[PDB]
Amino acid sequence: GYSDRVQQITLGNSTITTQEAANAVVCYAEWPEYLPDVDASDVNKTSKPDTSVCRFYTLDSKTWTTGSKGWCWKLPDALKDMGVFGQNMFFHSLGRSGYTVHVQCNATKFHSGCLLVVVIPEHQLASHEGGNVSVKYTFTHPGERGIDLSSANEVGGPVKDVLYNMNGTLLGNLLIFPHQFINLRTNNTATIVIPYINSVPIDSMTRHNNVSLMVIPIAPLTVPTGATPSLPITVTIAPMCTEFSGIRSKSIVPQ
Amino acid sequence: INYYKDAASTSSAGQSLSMDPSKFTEPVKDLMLKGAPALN
Amino acid sequence: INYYKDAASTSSAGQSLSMDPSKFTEPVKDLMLKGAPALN
Amino acid sequence: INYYKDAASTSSAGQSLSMDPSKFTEPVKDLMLKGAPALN
Amino acid sequence: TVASISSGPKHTQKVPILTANETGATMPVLPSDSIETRTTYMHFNGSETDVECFLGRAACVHVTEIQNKDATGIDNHREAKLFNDWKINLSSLVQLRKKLELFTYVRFDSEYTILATASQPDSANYSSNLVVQAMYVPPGAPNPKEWDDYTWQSASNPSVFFKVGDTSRFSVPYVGLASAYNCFYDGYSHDDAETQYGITVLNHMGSMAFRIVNEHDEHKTLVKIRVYHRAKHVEAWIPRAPRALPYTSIGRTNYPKNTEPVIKKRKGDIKSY
Amino acid sequence: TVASISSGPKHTQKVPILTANETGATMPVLPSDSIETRTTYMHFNGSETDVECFLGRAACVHVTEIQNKDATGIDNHREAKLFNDWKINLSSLVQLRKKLELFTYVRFDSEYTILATASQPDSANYSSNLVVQAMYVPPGAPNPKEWDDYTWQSASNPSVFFKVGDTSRFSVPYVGLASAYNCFYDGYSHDDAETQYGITVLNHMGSMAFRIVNEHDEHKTLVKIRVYHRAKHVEAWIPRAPRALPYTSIGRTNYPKNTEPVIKKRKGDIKSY
Amino acid sequence: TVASISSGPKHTQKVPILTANETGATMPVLPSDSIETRTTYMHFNGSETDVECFLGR
Amino acid sequence: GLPTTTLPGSGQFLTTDDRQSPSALPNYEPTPRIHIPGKVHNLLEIIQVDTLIPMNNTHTKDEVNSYLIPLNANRQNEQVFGTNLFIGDGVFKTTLLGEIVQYYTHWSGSLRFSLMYTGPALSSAKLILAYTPPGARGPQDRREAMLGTHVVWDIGLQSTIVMTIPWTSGVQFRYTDPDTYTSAGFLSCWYQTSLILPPETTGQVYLLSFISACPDFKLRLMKDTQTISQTVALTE
Amino acid sequence: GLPTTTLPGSGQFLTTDDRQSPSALPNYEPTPRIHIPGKVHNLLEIIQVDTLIPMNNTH
Amino acid sequence: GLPTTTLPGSGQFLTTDDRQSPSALPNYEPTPRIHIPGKVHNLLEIIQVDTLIPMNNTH
Ligand SMILES: COc1ccc(OCCCCCCn2ccnc2)c(Cl)c1
Ligand SMILES: COc1ccc(OCCCCCCn2ccnc2)c(Cl)c1
Repeated sequence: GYSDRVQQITLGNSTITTQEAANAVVCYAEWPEYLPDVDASDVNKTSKPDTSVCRFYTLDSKTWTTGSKGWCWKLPDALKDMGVFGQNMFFHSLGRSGYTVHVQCNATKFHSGCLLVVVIPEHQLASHEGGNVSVKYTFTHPGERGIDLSSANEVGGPVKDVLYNMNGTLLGNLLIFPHQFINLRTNNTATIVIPYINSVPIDSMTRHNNVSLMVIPIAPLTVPTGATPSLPITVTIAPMCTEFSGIRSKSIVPQ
Repeated sequence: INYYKDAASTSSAGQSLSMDPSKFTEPVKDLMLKGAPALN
Repeated sequence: INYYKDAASTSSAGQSLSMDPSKFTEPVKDLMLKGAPALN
Repeated sequence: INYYKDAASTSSAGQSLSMDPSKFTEPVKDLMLKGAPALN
Repeated sequence: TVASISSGPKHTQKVPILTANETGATMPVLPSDSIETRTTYMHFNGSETDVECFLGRAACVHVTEIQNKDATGIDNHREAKLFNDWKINLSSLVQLRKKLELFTYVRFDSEYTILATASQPDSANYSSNLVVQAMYVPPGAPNPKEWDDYTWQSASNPSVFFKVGDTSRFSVPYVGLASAYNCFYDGYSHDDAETQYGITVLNHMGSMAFRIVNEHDEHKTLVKIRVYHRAKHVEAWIPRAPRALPYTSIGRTNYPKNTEPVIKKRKGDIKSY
Repeated sequence: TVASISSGPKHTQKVPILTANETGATMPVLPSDSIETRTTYMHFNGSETDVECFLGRAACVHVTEIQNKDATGIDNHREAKLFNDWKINLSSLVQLRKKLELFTYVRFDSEYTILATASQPDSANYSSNLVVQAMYVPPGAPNPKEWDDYTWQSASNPSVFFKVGDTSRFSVPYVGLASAYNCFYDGYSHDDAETQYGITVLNHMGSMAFRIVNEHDEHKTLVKIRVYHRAKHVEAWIPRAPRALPYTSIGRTNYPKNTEPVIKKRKGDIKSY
Repeated sequence: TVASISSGPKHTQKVPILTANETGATMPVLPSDSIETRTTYMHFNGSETDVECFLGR
Repeated sequence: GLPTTTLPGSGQFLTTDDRQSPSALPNYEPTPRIHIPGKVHNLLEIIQVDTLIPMNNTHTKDEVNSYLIPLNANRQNEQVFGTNLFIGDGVFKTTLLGEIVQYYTHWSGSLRFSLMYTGPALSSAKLILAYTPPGARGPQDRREAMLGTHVVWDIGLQSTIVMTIPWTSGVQFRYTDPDTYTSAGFLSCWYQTSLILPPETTGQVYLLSFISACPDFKLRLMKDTQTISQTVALTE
Repeated sequence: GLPTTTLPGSGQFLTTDDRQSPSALPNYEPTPRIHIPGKVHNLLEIIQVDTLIPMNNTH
Repeated sequence: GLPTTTLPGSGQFLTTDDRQSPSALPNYEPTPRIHIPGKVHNLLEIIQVDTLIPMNNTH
């Protein structure tokens, strides 16, 4: 009586149940694991807070309306302030982590709409100015708020044009990245497990984000007659196999 | 025959002949069998 | 000795030394023996 | 393959892979053990 | 290898063509799951689509130019093209970029090939024969200041001497600080409020300095340098969506404003053929 | 091997020399069936009549020309021969055509050899040394528009760089969509009422683009390109009647009107020697 | 080859970090004598610092 | 001294060669490789992942909406969409498949075309997808369409339908740049019965459509893509 | 570096040679051969088929 | 006479090569080596000897 459909994920002191899942994706078919010695470089023993950092943090909720263009969060940024995960983050020189991402959106059998939930490794954004204008730090570190693709261009911020993925590629091809759809008629959640993907064994958690999670409405939300025209979307994310190394004074970052 | 000492100096590599699209085409956690229902 | 990897890059082929004109000179359905009458 | 008769004409030598800094880093007459007191 | 097996009529409870794309998988459906097929063999290996093959041919990565002329009274050799740099790239000439940026991370040995040809746009009695010197004055390396500085001794610094009209080839292992080169980098060099963004932070590998070794003749000679790059021993990770809009800058993803629709509009209906 | 066996007088009921040609056969009659012969050996193998040998020597297949000159103010490089194409053929220069068209279907590896020589028809101080670039901008491939377009980066597209006066060689497997190249094709590309006829429909393999890499000197230089083609690994099927009338077009069988009698008229009678 | 071995807390009478430089020696102290380390390998031979290489171009 | 002769081609530079060259900086020493998920070995590995087709191409500036094929409730017998199958051009051209095919001159193989339905769960519909092999015109009505390769799709719990365009061809390779002789057919879709919405519901519903290549597929003779060009070198 | 000497004829192009040349487009992959009746191997095979002689040349 | 083809790079001088070259003065005869204390093999041997740092740079 197991269905692909019902699932339970327990991680730390927190549990999620979905009764309307559509399997789960594990990026590149690899599950998060700690850093092996053969791959290690820094000689420091690392710190593995385990259950105090590897639990589920639910970010603040978004509201899908007929005019929504899509939202974008960066990792580990989105979690920069969650509990002890965040403290560890500002206090060590280097850290490394994988995540379980669970995006939630329920409706009824009269609604229609379909969101794309995708994880993009190394999502370098484009400046809407063109040329070689850079995208300032603050703009690519929105924190739990994430970036709202239907917000206005700002100065020093990225471009927010959806048919171009914020980088000069077409929305249609985002499907080459680990992703899952939430089609109100099928699905009510999306779950993706992200292994740590980098060109170095461990890195800085503040100067470099290693994935952007993106939720994009593709088939517009259509509510039943005289229904309220909107649904909330909630994102809950859990660091998994986290390791921190090179402890010290506590980083100070712009803004 | 390599005439040179360093590995960078050798010619192109030879075909992976690796080929396994499943990391890209089927990264699902619970295995899906073709023919069985997608969602049970 | 081939110095190159691809087959197109090798020199000319070597003599068929095949040679069988009968597909062209005697494509008849019932075999004709020289010396026997052509039409019986 | 050396094409030439004299040794000076051969290519560069190949890595010492000798490496022993102690003549420079520890030329002391009575041996010092790390962890034991420097001056007894 | 069979490309298609033989398959006949079906009347089952087992439907391989109905799936749920919401899952993120592309189910491996074949012609024989939905029509009746006959056996056929592949006759093919997929040799020429190997990434080593795809990135393994020489591509032009840079065209620069230097001239041989009397430097007498020139206050700025660099500025007179008495010599000239090239901030090592591989993302300036877009033809090989799209190719490369089809991948996130990528590791490959290298084989550089430099063609140099001369031009004599104004009245010369003859064509002189110039020798070019090409050098690697990287991060810490004294940069040439004049076309005949102590720098050009380059006794610790690699440097090539070939003739204009000829070609200079050589190869290089992966000299990238990390395990792979980042084709993309969503980071900064530090948490500064105004520091630059992209990969322009990482792609650190000094520049190439070219110069003519010859002193000047009576006429002037323009020498134009073309650098070709061939990846050998390629390794690529994490495929990405291909580049759709035009490029504007080395190292940023930025596209031009008021660009044009990249998807061709139908001449007719959705229903049109 | 015997070329003739010994044979003596005959008085038989078995007549090998009477046949019925209406049958379509050529009965294998020999000297020894009708005169008295002596033994003789062949001393010969028929080596130099092998089709690999017959089609295996280089033949000139194309002569084109490009010039190096100041492109300043040229509105159409292609038109100024600042660069130039060649819609890959092998049926333009008739000497190798007749040879090839002796066969219906034919399959053979290839080995191209390009000679480039320069001419300076009007007053020059000297002969410059130019490097030619030869490229394959086939079906889908961006065609060069100027002599120095992004196209010439050719980073995925094969291209040769050699010096004028020298020669550029290389070879190529059978890049023909079907199992053999059609020397003839009695069809159309589709059942259209006005579409073209011949093999001009099939022989699709883009063109070759040549250009000089050098910028301009003070004089102008004419470079004339000759492409030679040698078939290697030849396979030929279905012999046909040799070409009798002159050719008029690449890819059609058409002969010129009011052509001249191709059979030599006797100077004398049927009875004449 | 290991570049660093794994080493944990220490509370000893055996102090490798106190020395007397007046002796002329450079005592071979390592990260693992004064912090807690994890194993890591060298992955490197020191090929390009050989004097033949240094004076050989 | 050993006697030699140099052949035609000496000194040429062919950008498509694979010979040895000296190492500019010897005894160097690369940085070790660490493990990174996601390694690609063949472009054939990636063109089997499906991506969305902007089928609804009828707009005037690129929009998320050209990915949506609309469906109308209560229409009978009628046609949902049509397209030829020049995978190197037109709708296909910007898709990952289209985009890679363009790096090669010839392609052969089967294509997989699937449609995922996004209408309310309490609605229902039956569509027919038809592949018309080369030689006939794009079908003009379902009767015409239904006589060629087709699948009646019944919209249900299982949200997507995967249609395969089996390789139907005389010649074993086709050109990726559109060519007549070498052309591959048409793909059309019609109401089999009709879309029906539940009460309290209204308007258009959309289908998303994907394209990917079957394991069948072959691509050969690499060349340059018409999909990217430039007028001056970029700088930093 | 192995010592060599080049002979007279170096650099010439003889259209009647049979040496090796690099493959412009590597790792390519030809199309398989199918069977076709009629293969010719030697011109000696075909000159044994008889054909008509315009003997009456007098026109 | 063995057929050859020369590749791109022929005739170049790369100051970072390691090939053979003839001996200008053959049958010479070097002077024997005697023993000398202090041989260095790697620069890695010497950077492990400590030296003083002008830390007080303020002059
Ligand atoms: C002329 O002699 C040289 C001696 C050594 C050299 O090394 C060059 C290393 C640069 C590799 C660049 C690869 N890359 C750069 C950015 N992405 C990929 C060079 Cl380029 C030239
Ligand atoms: C210059 O580099 C090249 C790289 C690849 C090339 O391939 C050419 C293939 C054309 C074969 C033509 C054979 N043919 C044409 C019609 N009948 C026979 C060519 Cl021609 C040149």
